[PDB]
Amino acid sequence: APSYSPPPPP
Amino acid sequence: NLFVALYDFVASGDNTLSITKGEKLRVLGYNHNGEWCEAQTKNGQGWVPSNYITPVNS
Repeated sequence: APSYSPPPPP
Repeated sequence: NLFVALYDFVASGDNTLSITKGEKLRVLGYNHNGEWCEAQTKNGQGWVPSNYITPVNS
């Protein structure tokens, strides 16, 4: 899984 | 079971998968902190934000 954060909802 | 994408998310490498609002998908698992989820659609598999999906039909 990506280590960075998922983008917040638009 | 079946989930549906609440918003559009464009794949950015690192094993991610693009998903379109309204698209249906199967959730196969989650990462350590639950923020990312392993999805499977008609386009393949990849990680998508967990808060971008909800169960199909609320």
